[PDB]
Amino acid sequence: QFQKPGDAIEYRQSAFTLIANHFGRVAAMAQGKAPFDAKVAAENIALVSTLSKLPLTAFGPGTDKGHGTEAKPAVWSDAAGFKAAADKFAAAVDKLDAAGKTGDFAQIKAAVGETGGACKGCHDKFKE
Amino acid sequence: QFQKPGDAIEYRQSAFTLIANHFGRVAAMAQGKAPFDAKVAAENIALVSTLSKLPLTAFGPGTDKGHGTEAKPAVWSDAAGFKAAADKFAAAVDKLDAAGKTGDFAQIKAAVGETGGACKGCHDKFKE
Ligand code: HEC
Ligand code: HEC
Repeated sequence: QFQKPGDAIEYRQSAFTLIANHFGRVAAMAQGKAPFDAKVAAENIALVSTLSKLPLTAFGPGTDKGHGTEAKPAVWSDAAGFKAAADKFAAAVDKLDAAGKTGDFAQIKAAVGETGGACKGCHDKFKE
Repeated sequence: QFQKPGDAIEYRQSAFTLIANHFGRVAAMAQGKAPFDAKVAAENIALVSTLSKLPLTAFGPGTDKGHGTEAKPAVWSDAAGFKAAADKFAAAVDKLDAAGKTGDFAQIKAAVGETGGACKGCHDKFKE
């Protein structure tokens, strides 16, 4: 779906930006920085879940260069490591999605922690 | 929630990028440039619909300068005009959503044309 490799880069960056913004709204409630509203949390979680399925589809062959990319070469040269990182994130987001549907603060908070750990674990190995 | 103007600008840009990509996938089918797959068209339409509701929430006061923005000052000095352009888009996206639900190629093609017109109409007045 990307005509030029720059397109894949801008797409994945864009998806990550939207994920970070909506995930951050949920995290703010989990951290007690904003009052908890289960409906609003659920809406933001649903968006995170939808968006989470997008960026990791945009690291195809030849999408490694330029356009302000912060993807490390290891994304392509340690593809197994990158896939493990992606799968850990998908598993955490599944739990987050389930938590959003229950409206249980504790379950949401636990899943925010797991999800955030997956963001960081991938970035440590694969993002500048 | 945007902490600084840069955050609003990056968010809206990011959402428009994702919108353009998924909309373009549908458009390619409608224009007779790719085979028609109604399920895939519906999935991309549903994403467009979800996404369409995001960027126009990120043009608050003071988000008019810097950070690579291409928003024209008229976004804020003709707020009613910008809102009219946004509402025209939203109405077109409603029709695109309806078309995704039916799977009707002709209805999808009509809605792609209308939606595209709404992108262009807003850009002509409000985007550098
Ligand atoms: C690997 C499996 C990742 C997971 C899981 C998450 N992110 Fe990440 N992210 C990853 C890479 C390789 C990059 C660089 C993309 C590029 O081509 O430049 C990023 C980038 C981001 C960004 C910056 C986007 C930009 O500046 O344009 C953000 C804000 C971001 N990622 C956030 C983020 C969050 C909140 C995550 C968990 C919910 C997350 N990412 C997971 C790789 C991976
Ligand atoms: C006004 C009501 C708009 C409608 C409807 C659409 N877009 Fe637009 N778009 C608009 C503005 C004011 C801007 C500039 C945003 C900024 O702060 O820079 C944009 C930008 C884009 C972009 C570029 C994004 C980037 O990465 O910088 C794209 C790709 C884009 N818009 C596409 C697009 C499509 C496909 C639309 C219809 C489906 C559409 N936009 C509607 C204003 C408006």
